[PDB]
Amino acid sequence: TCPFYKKIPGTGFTVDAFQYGVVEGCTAYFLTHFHSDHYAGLSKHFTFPVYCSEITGNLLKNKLHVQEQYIHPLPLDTECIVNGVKVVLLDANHCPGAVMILFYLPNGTVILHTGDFRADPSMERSLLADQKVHMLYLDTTYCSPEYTFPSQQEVIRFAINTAFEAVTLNPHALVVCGTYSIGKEKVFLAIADVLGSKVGMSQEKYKTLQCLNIPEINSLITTDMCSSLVHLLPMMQINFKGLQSHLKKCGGKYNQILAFRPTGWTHSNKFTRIADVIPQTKGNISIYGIPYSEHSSYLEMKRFVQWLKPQKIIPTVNVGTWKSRSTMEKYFREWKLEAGY
Ligand code: NI
Repeated sequence: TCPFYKKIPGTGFTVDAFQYGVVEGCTAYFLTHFHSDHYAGLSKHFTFPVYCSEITGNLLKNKLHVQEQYIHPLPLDTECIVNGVKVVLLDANHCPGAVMILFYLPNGTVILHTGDFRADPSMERSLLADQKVHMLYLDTTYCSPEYTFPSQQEVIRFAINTAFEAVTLNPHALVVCGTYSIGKEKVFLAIADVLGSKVGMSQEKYKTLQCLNIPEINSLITTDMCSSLVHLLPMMQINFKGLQSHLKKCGGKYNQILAFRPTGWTHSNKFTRIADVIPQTKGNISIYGIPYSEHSSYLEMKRFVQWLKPQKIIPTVNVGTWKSRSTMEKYFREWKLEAGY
């Protein structure tokens, strides 16, 4: 059964609710982004209307084989009418094609559902600037002050400088980057750009990337592993055994691997600056964990919410435990008292 925090009151609508069967009274299913915990349940046999971004709709059709007649792509930043209700899709600053959804209820209530997002001050000048929001369905992934991490720009600066130094010292070094979903494409694209290479990857991952409307993509990626010195592998293979095995397959072209694991937050963030990050090394293999986040830090979340001043907040992440729920409710009240709404 579909939980209450995936239902939009006063509508026929659900958000990211595809794993519950036919939801009673749902006339349109929204999908915020193509991440498996959110799309869980979709396939070529789905026969209800799905509303989403153009990019999410390319992935639905090509990767999950959802039939074209049930995919309803909407442009961003544009007022649209869906089953009698005005909606707008906004960029969520998460993975490619990820949106927030503004719903204008027939009774005058305005609801924002963030999906998954990384809050940014640039959002304070979207179509959100122009009216009041009553209810906020909020991505609370890192809703605690211990969650700190650097900007995405600082993390990419580290990665590009680290890769360029290594390969210039040793032209026979291979760079490998881990992946298990869409998102974080800048990590491997920025490294391949500084090295003058395309990124080599499997047919299945190449297919996924070709659905993303990234400019000049045919210029940046390839399935010819032999022509590339930046390789993508599944995240599960980014360990000493997995990388040793990959190095064997390269036919003595390379004698060293430098590998990156883009994670979210890890506890080494509470002690170390990005500048000071060091790898794990074994022999000719080094592995860097880099804190490239596509979710709001605590401070970014707090700033967004204090700017928006919602009347009610409904968390969509960490909702399974009473300790988590109580923690989050405490911070929401602090924020409200400090800002005065
Ligand atoms: Ni996500």
